[PDB]
Amino acid sequence: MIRSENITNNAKNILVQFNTPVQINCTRPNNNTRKSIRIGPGQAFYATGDIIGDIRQAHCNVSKATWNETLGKVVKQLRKHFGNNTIIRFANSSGG
Amino acid sequence: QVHLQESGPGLVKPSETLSLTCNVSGTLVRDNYWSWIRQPLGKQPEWIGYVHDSGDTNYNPSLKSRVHLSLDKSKNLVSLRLTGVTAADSAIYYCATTKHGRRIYGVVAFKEWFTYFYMDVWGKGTSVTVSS
Amino acid sequence: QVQLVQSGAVIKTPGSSVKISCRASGYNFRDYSIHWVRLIPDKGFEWIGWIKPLWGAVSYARQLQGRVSMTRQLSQDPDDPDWGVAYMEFSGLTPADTAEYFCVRRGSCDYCGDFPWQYWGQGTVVVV
Amino acid sequence: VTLQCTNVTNNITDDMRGELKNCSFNMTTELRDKKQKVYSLFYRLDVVQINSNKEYRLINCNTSACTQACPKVSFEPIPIHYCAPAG
Amino acid sequence: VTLQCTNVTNNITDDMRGELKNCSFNMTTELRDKKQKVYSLFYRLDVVQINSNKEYRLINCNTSACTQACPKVSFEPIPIHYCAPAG
Amino acid sequence: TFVSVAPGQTARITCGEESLGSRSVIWYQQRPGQAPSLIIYNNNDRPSGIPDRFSGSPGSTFGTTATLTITSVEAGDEADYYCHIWDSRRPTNWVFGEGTTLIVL
Amino acid sequence: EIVLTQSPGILSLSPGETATLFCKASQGGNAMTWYQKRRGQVPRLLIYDTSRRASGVPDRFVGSGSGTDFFLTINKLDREDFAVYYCQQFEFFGLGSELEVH
Ligand SMILES: *[C@@H]1O[C@H](CO)[C@@H](O[C@@H]2O[C@H](CO)[C@@H](O[C@@H]3O[C@H](CO[C@H]4O[C@H](CO[C@H]5O[C@H](CO)[C@@H](O)[C@H](O)[C@@H]5O)[C@@H](O)[C@H](O[C@H]5O[C@H](CO)[C@@H](O)[C@H](O)[C@@H]5O)[C@@H]4O)[C@@H](O)[C@H](O[C@H]4O[C@H](CO)[C@@H](O)[C@H](O)[C@@H]4O[C@H]4O[C@H](CO)[C@@H](O)[C@H](O)[C@@H]4O[C@H]4O[C@H](CO)[C@@H](O)[C@H](O)[C@@H]4O)[C@@H]3O)[C@H](O)[C@H]2NC(C)=O)[C@H](O)[C@H]1NC(C)=O
Ligand SMILES: *[C@@H]1O[C@H](CO)[C@@H](O[C@@H]2O[C@H](CO)[C@@H](O[C@@H]3O[C@H](CO[C@H]4O[C@H](CO)[C@@H](O)[C@H](O)[C@@H]4O)[C@@H](O)[C@H](O[C@H]4O[C@H](CO)[C@@H](O)[C@H](O)[C@@H]4O)[C@@H]3O)[C@H](O)[C@H]2NC(C)=O)[C@H](O)[C@H]1NC(C)=O
Ligand SMILES: *[C@@H]1O[C@H](CO)[C@@H](O[C@@H]2O[C@H](CO)[C@@H](O[C@@H]3O[C@H](CO[C@H]4O[C@H](CO)[C@@H](O)[C@H](O)[C@@H]4O)[C@@H](O)[C@H](O[C@H]4O[C@H](CO)[C@@H](O)[C@H](O)[C@@H]4O)[C@@H]3O)[C@H](O)[C@H]2NC(C)=O)[C@H](O)[C@H]1NC(C)=O
Ligand SMILES: *[C@@H]1O[C@H](CO)[C@@H](O[C@@H]2O[C@H](CO)[C@@H](O[C@@H]3O[C@H](CO[C@H]4O[C@H](CO)[C@@H](O)[C@H](O)[C@@H]4O)[C@@H](O)[C@H](O[C@H]4O[C@H](CO)[C@@H](O)[C@H](O)[C@@H]4O)[C@@H]3O)[C@H](O)[C@H]2NC(C)=O)[C@H](O)[C@H]1NC(C)=O
Ligand SMILES: *[C@@H]1O[C@H](CO)[C@@H](O[C@@H]2O[C@H](CO)[C@@H](O[C@@H]3O[C@H](CO)[C@@H](O)[C@H](O[C@H]4O[C@H](CO)[C@@H](O)[C@H](O)[C@@H]4O)[C@@H]3O)[C@H](O)[C@H]2NC(C)=O)[C@H](O)[C@H]1NC(C)=O
Ligand SMILES: *[C@@H]1O[C@H](CO)[C@@H](O[C@@H]2O[C@H](CO)[C@@H](O[C@@H]3O[C@H](CO)[C@@H](O)[C@H](O[C@H]4O[C@H](CO)[C@@H](O)[C@H](O)[C@@H]4O)[C@@H]3O)[C@H](O)[C@H]2NC(C)=O)[C@H](O)[C@H]1NC(C)=O
Ligand SMILES: *[C@@H]1O[C@H](CO)[C@@H](O[C@@H]2O[C@H](CO)[C@@H](O[C@@H]3O[C@H](CO[C@H]4O[C@H](CO)[C@@H](O)[C@H](O)[C@@H]4O)[C@@H](O)[C@H](O)[C@@H]3O)[C@H](O)[C@H]2NC(C)=O)[C@H](O)[C@H]1NC(C)=O
Ligand SMILES: *[C@@H]1O[C@H](CO)[C@@H](O[C@@H]2O[C@H](CO)[C@@H](O[C@@H]3O[C@H](CO)[C@@H](O)[C@H](O)[C@@H]3O)[C@H](O)[C@H]2NC(C)=O)[C@H](O)[C@H]1NC(C)=O
Ligand SMILES: *[C@@H]1O[C@H](CO)[C@@H](O[C@@H]2O[C@H](CO)[C@@H](O[C@@H]3O[C@H](CO)[C@@H](O)[C@H](O)[C@@H]3O)[C@H](O)[C@H]2NC(C)=O)[C@H](O)[C@H]1NC(C)=O
Ligand SMILES: *[C@@H]1O[C@H](CO)[C@@H](O[C@@H]2O[C@H](CO)[C@@H](O[C@@H]3O[C@H](CO)[C@@H](O)[C@H](O)[C@@H]3O)[C@H](O)[C@H]2NC(C)=O)[C@H](O)[C@H]1NC(C)=O
Ligand SMILES: *[C@@H]1O[C@H](CO)[C@@H](O[C@@H]2O[C@H](CO)[C@@H](O)[C@H](O)[C@H]2NC(C)=O)[C@H](O)[C@H]1NC(C)=O
Ligand SMILES: *[C@@H]1O[C@H](CO)[C@@H](O[C@@H]2O[C@H](CO)[C@@H](O)[C@H](O)[C@H]2NC(C)=O)[C@H](O)[C@H]1NC(C)=O
Ligand SMILES: *[C@@H]1O[C@H](CO)[C@@H](O[C@@H]2O[C@H](CO)[C@@H](O)[C@H](O)[C@H]2NC(C)=O)[C@H](O)[C@H]1NC(C)=O
Repeated sequence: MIRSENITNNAKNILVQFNTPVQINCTRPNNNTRKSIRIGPGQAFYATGDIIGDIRQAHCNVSKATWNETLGKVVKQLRKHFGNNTIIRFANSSGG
Repeated sequence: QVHLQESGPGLVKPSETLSLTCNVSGTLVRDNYWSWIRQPLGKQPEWIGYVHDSGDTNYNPSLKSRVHLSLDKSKNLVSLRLTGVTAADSAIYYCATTKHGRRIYGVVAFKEWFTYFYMDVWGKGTSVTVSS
Repeated sequence: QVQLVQSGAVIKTPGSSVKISCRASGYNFRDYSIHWVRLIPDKGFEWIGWIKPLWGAVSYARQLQGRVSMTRQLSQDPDDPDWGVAYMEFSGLTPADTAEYFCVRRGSCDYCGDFPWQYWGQGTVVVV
Repeated sequence: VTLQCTNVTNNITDDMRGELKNCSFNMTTELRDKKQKVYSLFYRLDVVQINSNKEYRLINCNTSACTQACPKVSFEPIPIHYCAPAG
Repeated sequence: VTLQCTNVTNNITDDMRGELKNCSFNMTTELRDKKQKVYSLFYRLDVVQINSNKEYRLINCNTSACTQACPKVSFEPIPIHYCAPAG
Repeated sequence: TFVSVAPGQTARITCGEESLGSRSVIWYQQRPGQAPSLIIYNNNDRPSGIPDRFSGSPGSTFGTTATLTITSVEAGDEADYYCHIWDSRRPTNWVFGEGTTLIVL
Repeated sequence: EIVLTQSPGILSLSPGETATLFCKASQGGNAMTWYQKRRGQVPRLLIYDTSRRASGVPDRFVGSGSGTDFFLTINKLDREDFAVYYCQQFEFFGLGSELEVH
């Protein structure tokens, strides 16, 4: 189901909710060391220590087939408010 | 079958231009990266570097200026051209072939991987020192 | 969860002194009165000692006053008040005391008294 | 405090921009009169270049000094059952 | 603050351990830029030895800095009559 | 650096800096007075021209030094070995490590 | 001092059944406690304050009794329980009751 405040206003957020979940695995592989520095009396500041292992970039993963099928389901239930001969595409965000 | 064959003048003057080449047997220069390694006497050797057609010609940044690597696609040989010799190049010099690979440690599509070379064969070694 | 770690098994010489740690983490430390016990080969049990760690007040069984002490160390930081370390300093060894020692807690049960000990440590044998 | 900061000891390629800045700085110690030189790793979205020499500062420090989370307190959401009062 | 501290001027015998340590230290003044050298007597259950030279610190200062009692407020117990609410 | 091992025993030769990334060590065998040669071309993969008992270090752990283990050393292993590291975190070492030599009784 | 005595001592029985240990303090009214110990491991608790078991132990173990007489009942003797079993108040312990595969 989609839900809206109302669809034809382009300021209020169309929010869509679906049935089957999409399992998303997200990870940081950079192995971190905690280090305590005492600031003064009892102010135990915490910092990163040394990076061991191999330095990478943290990243999220989703499966392809569930994403393609759930995007098919949300474009199927999003076409009902707009007429049936409607090309629907998706972009990323634009600024901010 | 492979065998290699270096060359050098050997006994040369300081501040000069040194040119060495290496010979082929069976294979060509198109199919493999080639590599040049020098070695001072009783010391650890030093890799000058490697060469390939189509731009795959990264040098050592230690020397970086006085070196020139080149192929010979007609004569099917490989050649180095050194200029301005100092006494630190008193060395056995070496031509070599190498094969590459992909050491891969993370995601492949974030460029979190690198290459290794390894020099499988060597030449005969040519003692070129510099004196008067 | 409530975890107790001991130290490894020490073979010793007669007349010497041993120090067995007992490091506890996983719970609010200053509620629970900690106890120390022995298991001899084929003798069943006997109890050594007990220590309240809010001030470290101790007591013993009758055959161990004046050769054994137990101290404790609290946590001196305002982030983790959970973990405590008890030391058992043991002097005056003899072939009779060839045994394994366990440090042990009153658990968090609703029908606890005091003395029903629940969580136990993994045990250290010492032979002289 | 003003930071003295460098790269982390990493094989740098020109296209990938470095995500770790290894900064070291002056910090007070438990005694107020002695001070220590300490070092930390920071992420590049939390440090700015103040104006050869590369001295840096934390990003919040021209807004408001601000608060460390305690590592006692967790961040995972427990459920909340909302419920209605009498009437 | 790091203390510079000595015995109190007393006839010392070897068996009796001295209960007073006379310490002088740096302390700030009302203006933040001037600082004064001041001296106090302290009891030896409140001063520990940090590591010829004998420099000392207060015992609490690797735990938490802590609070002076006000000399307005007294310490003697007034009685409290506990009493029951309605019902 | 000049570890002299009697034959039939087990040699363990170390070289190079401690590991800071995933490591791709190359070991070289050097016949004395002749040309050098290759012996180990990945961490623990051997190519042809040489049999087993040259076990390379697993480079997968962190904070280790490159160990090359030989068992049942013979007189043909009177050679000079060269470590050559290819780390992830470091730049490319264009210069090999130290000259370590194995002497057989 | 207060001395204990357990009733079976050594026992060599069959699986699947019920078994009542009985312990016998010398002055009554006590807070009775029960312990199951495997050989060479940590002893963990069964029963505190004569009746009530802990969390995470199976409900086949029930303690019972009063006064000077305390029963430890196990119904449906499973394969796990070939161990030794102790009973205690505070600073003493029993001799050790053992239940064996036969
Ligand atoms: C989100 O999605 C992304 C999208 O995929 C996920 O990304 C993947 O993530 C994983 C983990 O993060 C990455 O794995 C790491 O990289 C490699 C990948 O292995 C590939 O390459 C190996 C080498 O290929 C070469 O050889 C083969 C023939 O052997 C040849 O075909 C090829 O062209 C090339 O020439 C292949 O061996 C490897 O196959 C492996 O996996 C297959 C399927 O799983 C299996 O069928 C094979 O049999 C084999 O097992 C694959 O093609 C891994 O190799 C790497 O593991 C290294 O790193 C860790 C960290 O240190 C270490 O623990 C490992 O032991 C291993 O280190 C070895 O690397 C060197 C290889 O030479 C060797 O020198 C080292 O010493 C070490 O070798 C050790 O093990 C061997 C084997 O027992 C032993 O002989 C040695 O003595 C020594 O003990 C990592 O796992 C993926 O690359 C990445 N991308 C892709 C496209 O998959 C991401 O995970 C997702 N996120 C989440 C949270 O899920
Ligand atoms: C972020 O930036 C900080 C700088 O503020 C870096 O910290 C320094 O990093 C270097 C690199 O590791 C350290 O230098 C190394 O010190 C080792 C130990 O030295 C300490 O101990 C001796 C006493 O034993 C003191 O004299 C000394 O001052 C240090 O306190 C040495 O062993 C190292 O030598 C290396 O080479 C020899 C060659 O034979 C080998 O045998 C050794 O095994 C070793 O590999 C080296 O000199 C330096 O100590 C660090 N300073 C501090 C204060 O820690 C951080 O590294 C950087 N962050 C990251 C993640 O890299
Ligand atoms: C969110 O995530 C997406 C993808 O997950 C990101 O999208 C891509 O972002 C990159 C930039 O970060 C886009 O640009 C590409 O970058 C290449 C990097 O090359 C650098 O290095 C060389 C040499 O060092 C320089 O010459 C070069 O200018 C760069 O400095 C470029 O090389 C690419 O160039 C393309 O065009 C030229 C000719 O125009 C060709 O020569 C190249 O071969 C190549 O085809 C390219 O510009 C990339 O395009 C983005 N992807 C898409 C699909 O658009 C987002 O950036 C990311 N956003 C955030 C905020 O995280
Ligand atoms: C609580 O209160 C009680 C009493 O109120 C205290 O108990 C007494 O404490 C003292 C220690 O403080 C015990 O020890 C005695 O101290 C004497 C001090 O001599 C010192 O100086 C000389 C020379 O400088 C040194 O040689 C000596 O070693 C000391 O450094 C000792 O001399 C005493 O020795 C006894 O034995 C030797 C031989 O063994 C003889 O030569 C002596 O003459 C003497 O008989 C003695 O050791 C004293 O014993 C305690 N009293 C009791 C009854 O036990 C507690 O200490 C106190 N506790 C706290 C925490 O406040
Ligand atoms: C640490 O990171 C550095 C980042 O520069 C990295 O050096 C580069 O490594 C790669 C592979 O090891 C070198 O090879 C390139 O790979 C592609 C693959 O097809 C080729 O197309 C490249 O040719 C271009 O790049 C050269 C860069 O100067 C140009 O000179 C050339 O004309 C082409 O434009 C090339 O073969 C790459 O050359 C180096 N770059 C430098 C500057 O050395 C290094 O390998 C990493 N080291 C470790 C230990 O991780
Ligand atoms: C703290 O103090 C005492 C001593 O350790 C102990 O109190 C004991 O309480 C029970 C009951 O509260 C007393 O038991 C009585 O004794 C006669 C002896 O003939 C018995 O008939 C009875 O005991 C059982 O009967 C109850 C029903 O009436 C049962 O429900 C119960 O399980 C009893 O076992 C009778 O009640 C007992 O005499 C006192 N002990 C003394 C010395 O007075 C108390 O339990 C201790 N608490 C802890 C936590 O150890
Ligand atoms: C905050 O500061 C307080 C004082 O500045 C610290 O209090 C002190 O804490 C130590 C423990 O760290 C107590 O014990 C001392 O420890 C040393 C080391 O013990 C070694 O010797 C024994 C002897 O056999 C050996 O078995 C051990 O394994 C050790 O190797 C001893 O040498 C001392 O004599 C003393 O026993 C102090 O008693 C205690 N002092 C005071 C005044 O409280 C406190 O720990 C600090 N807190 C933090 C978090 O740093
Ligand atoms: C949403 O997706 C679009 C489609 O790709 C993104 O547009 C592209 O974004 C990159 C990153 O800004 C642009 O690359 C260029 O990189 C150089 C490197 O420093 C930089 O100097 C340039 O100014 C520019 O940033 C790329 O040109 C751009 N493509 C187009 C057609 O504009 C967009 O960034 C994405 N939005 C977000 C927030 O990621
Ligand atoms: C941590 O604190 C120390 C102590 O203040 C800092 O060291 C001091 O840094 C200043 C820079 O503002 C140094 O001044 C400069 O000295 C050079 C000669 O070394 C002189 O040519 C310049 O004109 C300038 O005056 C100062 O010398 C130095 N203190 C000492 C005793 O040498 C330090 O910068 C702080 N940060 C780190 C990361 O250590
Ligand atoms: C109160 O504050 C004053 C002002 O800082 C302190 O005086 C200073 O103490 C330092 C010790 O950390 C002195 O440094 C030493 O000086 C000697 C020569 O006198 C030199 O040989 C040593 O190498 C060391 O550098 C410093 O000179 C001194 N300041 C002055 C102006 O003389 C003082 O310690 C604090 N405490 C008390 C109890 O007064
Ligand atoms: C997210 O991670 C989980 C485990 O961390 C993955 O679940 C495994 O998936 C593989 C692929 O079918 C199975 O062989 C395993 O048995 C699964 N394990 C568990 C514990 O479920 C899951 O696939 C990951 N998500 C994605 C999109 O790859
Ligand atoms: C150290 O980090 C600095 C940045 O903090 C790097 O310096 C420049 O980074 C930009 C990336 O935006 C590159 O385009 C420039 O070419 C870099 N300048 C130089 C002189 O390299 C720098 O690469 C890092 N490494 C070193 C060794 O300085
Ligand atoms: C000043 O106080 C110090 C301690 O703060 C005294 O020094 C030592 O005190 C111990 C007592 O535990 C004696 O056993 C030592 O013999 C003392 N050392 C010396 C050199 O005397 C010291 O006695 C006090 N007085 C003086 C004049 O320094």
